[PDB]
Amino acid sequence: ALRPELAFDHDHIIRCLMLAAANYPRLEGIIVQINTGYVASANVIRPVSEKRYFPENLEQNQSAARLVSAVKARASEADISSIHLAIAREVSPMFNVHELKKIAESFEDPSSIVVVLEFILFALFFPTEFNRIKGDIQNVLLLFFSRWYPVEYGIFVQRGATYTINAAGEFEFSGRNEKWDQALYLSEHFPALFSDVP
Amino acid sequence: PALLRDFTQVNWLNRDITNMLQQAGTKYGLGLTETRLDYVRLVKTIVGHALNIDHFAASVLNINLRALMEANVTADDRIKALQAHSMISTQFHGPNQGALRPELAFDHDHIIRCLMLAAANYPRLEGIIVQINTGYVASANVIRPVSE
Amino acid sequence: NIAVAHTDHLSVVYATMSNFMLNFTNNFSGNHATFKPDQYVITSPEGSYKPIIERQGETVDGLTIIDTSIVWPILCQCTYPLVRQEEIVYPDPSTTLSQSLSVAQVLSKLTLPDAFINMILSGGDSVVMRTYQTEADDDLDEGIRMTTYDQYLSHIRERLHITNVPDPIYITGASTPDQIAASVQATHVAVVLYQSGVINGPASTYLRENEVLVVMPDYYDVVSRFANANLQMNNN
Amino acid sequence: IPITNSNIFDDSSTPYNVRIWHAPTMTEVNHILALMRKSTLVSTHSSWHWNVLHTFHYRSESDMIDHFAAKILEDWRQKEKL
Amino acid sequence: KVIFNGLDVNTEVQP
Amino acid sequence: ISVARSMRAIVNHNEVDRPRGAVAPSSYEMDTGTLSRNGDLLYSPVANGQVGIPKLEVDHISFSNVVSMMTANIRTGDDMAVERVNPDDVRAINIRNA
Amino acid sequence: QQPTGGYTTLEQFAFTIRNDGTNATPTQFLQLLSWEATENELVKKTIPTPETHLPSARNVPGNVYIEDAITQALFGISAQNVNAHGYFSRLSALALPNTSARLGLDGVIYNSETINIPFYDPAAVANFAATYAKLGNASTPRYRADMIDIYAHVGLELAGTDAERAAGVMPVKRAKFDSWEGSLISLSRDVVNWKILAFLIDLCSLEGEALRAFKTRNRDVFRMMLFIMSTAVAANVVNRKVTKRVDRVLEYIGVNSMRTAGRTATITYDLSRHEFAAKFLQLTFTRWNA
Amino acid sequence: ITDVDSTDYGKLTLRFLGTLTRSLKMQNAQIRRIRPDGTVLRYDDQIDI
Amino acid sequence: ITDVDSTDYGKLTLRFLGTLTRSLKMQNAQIRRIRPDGTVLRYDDQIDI
Repeated sequence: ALRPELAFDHDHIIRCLMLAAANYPRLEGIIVQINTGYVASANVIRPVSEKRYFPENLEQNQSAARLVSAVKARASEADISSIHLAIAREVSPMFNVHELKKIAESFEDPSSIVVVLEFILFALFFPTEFNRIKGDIQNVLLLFFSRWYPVEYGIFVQRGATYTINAAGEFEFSGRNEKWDQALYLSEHFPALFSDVP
Repeated sequence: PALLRDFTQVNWLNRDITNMLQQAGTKYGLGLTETRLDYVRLVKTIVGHALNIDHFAASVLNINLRALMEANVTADDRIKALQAHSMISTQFHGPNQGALRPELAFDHDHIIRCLMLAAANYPRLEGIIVQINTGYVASANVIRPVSE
Repeated sequence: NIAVAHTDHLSVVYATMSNFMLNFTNNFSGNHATFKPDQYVITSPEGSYKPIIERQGETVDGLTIIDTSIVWPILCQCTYPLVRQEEIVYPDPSTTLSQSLSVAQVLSKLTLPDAFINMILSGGDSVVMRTYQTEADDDLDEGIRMTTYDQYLSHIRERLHITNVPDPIYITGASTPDQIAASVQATHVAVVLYQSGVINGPASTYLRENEVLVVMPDYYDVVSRFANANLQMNNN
Repeated sequence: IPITNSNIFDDSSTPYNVRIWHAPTMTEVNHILALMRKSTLVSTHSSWHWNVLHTFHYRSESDMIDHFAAKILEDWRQKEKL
Repeated sequence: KVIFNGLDVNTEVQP
Repeated sequence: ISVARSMRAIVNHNEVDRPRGAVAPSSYEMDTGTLSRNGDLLYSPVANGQVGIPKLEVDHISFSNVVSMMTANIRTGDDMAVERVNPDDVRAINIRNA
Repeated sequence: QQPTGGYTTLEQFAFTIRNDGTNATPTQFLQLLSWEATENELVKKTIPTPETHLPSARNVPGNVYIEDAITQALFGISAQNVNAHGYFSRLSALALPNTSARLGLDGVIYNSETINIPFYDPAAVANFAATYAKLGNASTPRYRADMIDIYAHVGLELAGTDAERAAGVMPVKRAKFDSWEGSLISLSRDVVNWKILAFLIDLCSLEGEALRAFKTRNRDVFRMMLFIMSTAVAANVVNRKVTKRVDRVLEYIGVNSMRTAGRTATITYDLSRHEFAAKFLQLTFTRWNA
Repeated sequence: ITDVDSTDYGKLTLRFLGTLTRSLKMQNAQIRRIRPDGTVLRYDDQIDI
Repeated sequence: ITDVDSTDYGKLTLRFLGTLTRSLKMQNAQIRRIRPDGTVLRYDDQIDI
């Protein structure tokens, strides 16, 4: 048909938009608001507040309450707001290097697998989002390992606690075992756990 | 005297000053002379301003700021302090800001040494060094008196 | 109980979303090891350096921080649209596209003054120039031209990198009219960079014959550089 | 690792105790004991068991002497042989 | 207990 | 006497350029050199003597000299907030062995 | 940009120190300093070749000040925990095949040459920054420098006659020279100033005839440098009154004692700074001996 | 004057710190892509747009 | 002369500490380890801080 509009320069804008994100703190939000709004729009996941945790009877049992507790505190309240936003960041640009709202745990009470699970469930649910923070976390996990796996997190942290990709992929495994501040998410280092190498 | 060359009646003095500055050496200046600005968060930290103040009060000013800056210690390591101060194994998170909150340090060598002497004179000091702990202990609520 | 609606229904809204106007960039590639985002630095010869994805703690906006505790209300207590037996709704591809559009006009216009001014500042496309009078007679814009290295860096240099053609050549005391010719025969831009004692011998003459502005660090003694074996060159 | 004494019949303390230093590479130790010129009395042997740098800590200035003495003396004991 | 982003901040540290 | 007198007679005689004996500030009460990397403000160089003779080494006062002062972005003494987490358990909290 | 030919053999990279009246070259200054040889001795070992793995440049937008840091830390004057947020490694970004970031001539690292600002020829910086990247990782537990032992050498190099330095052995001589009211600290503040860099870049990038030739011409400028530093870690520094002057004395030259609390007549060495000068001495030293 | 109310434009915000404001000069930019070591790559055709 | 009223809290320790002068010469003061019964040992680099 040939509408009478101007055009839609793919290039001007891919780059024009580029300058804005680069020097305009607020753009990340403007964009994550469309998907967040759009998701709330598709009615993809209505949220209820009639709280449903454990098999109920567990809340009632004497012995379990120790666990009834860890999970109870770990788990929160379905915020209508947080759930869309949580989903929206799965797909939207990244402009700050997400940090992991550091979860301080000790992993010394079988009921505490609750936390290792938060991540597995979480990484599965929104993995592209989880990917940014594999480091703060690789960071939490070895501790869990130092706790439930002494022998194995002995040779593992030692093989190297972070590695890099060599000109030919061969993973260059650093021998240190420094922590992993996001401060090097944008560097050439990868948290080591996820090396997924035998 | 300089902020008044080719800018003051008195011809002599002016002639010499206008000339005095002509020397290869001496060269007057004024305001924002050099800036270094934190990495990480690319804003501008300490600006070196050539404001005209004596030479003594001025150099010492640098003595404090310079030392403040030299001690690569920041306000982040501070959590390390209350870190040792609290139910051994408490957890202190963030927020941590790089060199945008540089903090002096903690003159360790002066205190035990200054402190040794402090108690040497007023021996009543132990009353307080103990005063605080007692307050801390009754506070952590670990034993409550009662008629049982 | 949940994958029934979750993989089957959430997945689609997600895919449709992978194609939203603005959600540009790249987020993954399924591989946890190896995939590292692509970095972008707005670099400028004039000493500008502001990268796009920089890490700078929790902002006021309220996104930076990721919070995994959100997994539970989604997993345990959050009712669905196609789970308990409602009729799946569908967004109107309008609101949300007109909207992506809504931001783009608003967004591009905004960087409009900011981008506009620096250009006034850049003094876009144009190298200064000092033409030195050679062969006493022929005057003004009839000698050798040469510009300060900073000017060359800024304006003329970034362009050279893009065409690919191998960077310039070096006006050296030795290099004959041939070297200069061969270099300009490549870069095909007619610029020669100087960083070697006297220019001497011909070639310098070849330069009169050709624009070949020669770029050189800061001016002064710029006649003590050339070997005007017949007095014409003159730092003034 | 606190370190007892021979003769199971003597609950009378332990002169000192051996400290095991988690210092792997030679360079690491170089420096462990380098800083060790602090803390009151520590002392170490030339080489090392399990080849894991460990040092002695003396509970007292003098108890420190029961040990050295026993040991320096043992040295001339094997050294005569060498 | 509740879903919030950023530090739950509950202390103030004295220089 | 008069040692603080660094400038004398600021008026201009009409006959003879320099009024009878008048000081006129020395090339220091305005030499504002640089600011050594170490922080010791030192007089402008003298034809490559490089080192400008630290302003504090010699005995001439010198009004004006770089002062490195901190901008608006470095507030200090800031009372900064942190989240403290009291380890749960107590019965667990380990004390001994390092 | 700008070539070299020799480097430190160039106008603006002249190391002076100022003593008593005018500022003189350290070669001449050293000749105004004598020894006391104690009834001790110190043989020199053999610096262990530095750990190959150069730290990781690390992402960090912004030119960072390198010369000022390297030196502020060595003959600092109050630099506290140097290897925290320490950038020294950011100095490995330069060492590469065709990187862009150039070593500014003011001792700053830029990423991409910029509008009106010199910088050493990326040809030689690639050899200097090549090794001193190392200087970055001095806090890494498994790489830390030698230290205490490495001083056997700073010392015979600083003192020792052409004769002792040849057979390794040499008493631990104590330095005394003519002081002048807080002279060591001032000698030092003056040094924090030198454009060290300009030296090192030349220290390791000169072929041979040229390199050895310069090593000799510059031993004097260099020695003054270890000396300002060796005093940082020297037992007691005492001032001796004599007839009219004050003959200042350094008790034991080349015997790192690990002294760490703020002295006054000198520059203290927080333990971190201490491992660092340790690290700095090893690379630069292993290198001086071609 | 354009009517496009600009705020926090070019600045920063991060709660905890202030809202320290970067600079804005920029002359001419090239959206060059940086090698991991944080230092500008020479624009390559078969890797960047 | 150095008027420096210190903290509402800093004040109590003084009211409490009972400052009441501080005899001790202190012409020179050196802290020292004093082996039981006078002597006042030197500063054995290896034992005192």
